[PDB]
Amino acid sequence: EDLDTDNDNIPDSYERNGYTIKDLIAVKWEDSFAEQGYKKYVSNYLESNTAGDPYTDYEKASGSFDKAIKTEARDPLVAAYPIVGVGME
Amino acid sequence: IVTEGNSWSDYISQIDSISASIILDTENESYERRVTAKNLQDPEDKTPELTIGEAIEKAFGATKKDGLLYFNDIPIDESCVELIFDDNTANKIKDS
Amino acid sequence: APMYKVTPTTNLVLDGDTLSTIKAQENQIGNNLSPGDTYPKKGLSPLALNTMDQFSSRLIPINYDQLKKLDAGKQIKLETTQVSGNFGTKNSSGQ
Ligand SMILES: [Ca+2]
Ligand SMILES: [Ca+2]
Repeated sequence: EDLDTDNDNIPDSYERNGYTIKDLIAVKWEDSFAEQGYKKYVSNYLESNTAGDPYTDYEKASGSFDKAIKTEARDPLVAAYPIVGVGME
Repeated sequence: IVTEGNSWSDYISQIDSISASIILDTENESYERRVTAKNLQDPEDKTPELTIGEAIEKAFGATKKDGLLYFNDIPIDESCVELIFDDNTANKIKDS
Repeated sequence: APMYKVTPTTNLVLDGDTLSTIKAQENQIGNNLSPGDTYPKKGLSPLALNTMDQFSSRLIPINYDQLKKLDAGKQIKLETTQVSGNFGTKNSSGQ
């Protein structure tokens, strides 16, 4: 309903069942939203950082972080994480 | 005015990733600009839509005379200047 | 538990003589060391400890009477005396 435990901007049942971010607020997911380009997100309702990266579930889902981060890291289950490496020539 | 602890490196990547680069190369002078684009995949990207003509008008401060943009007195309309793109932009612009 | 910014201190002993004790410099600091892991991780090569001053601009010297027995069939030993590292906590924001 409106109970929030991990203390982000997403309620418990929304994270448990499914939610999408529109107009900077979290709303329940309806299957008719898919054809507009929206995505279904599920997170952990007892943790503020489901993946463990610096950004919380709300920041990742709403795309409220560094705009250079790839759009496939906006779901809470995928971590924003670089794999920098070095090669010699 | 404080200029210590304010780095451009924090905004270089965030700006290059949501913008298109336009370079106007006049005689004995060069200009480079970044104009914000819009992502049509994301439904929550409310950035205003622009065409290349409006982007060129905004970036370099050109003023229309009879529907054709002039920089100061130099014609910059597509029929009076030479446009050069890379392979990706050429492919993305030939189909549109 | 993991240890961040591992900075061990080691001794080098030839026969009964401690040649030098060197603390890890910025070249030989491991940022991450999870339990059961190793630095460098398995599959990589060992890291070279070949400097003795604070800024890594001075090599480790040995005596002539030490090198003589070093090349005469005697080996050196390494003993770790202490290790200093860090641990992670959450601040007032959530980082
Ligand atoms: Ca929550
Ligand atoms: Ca959560």
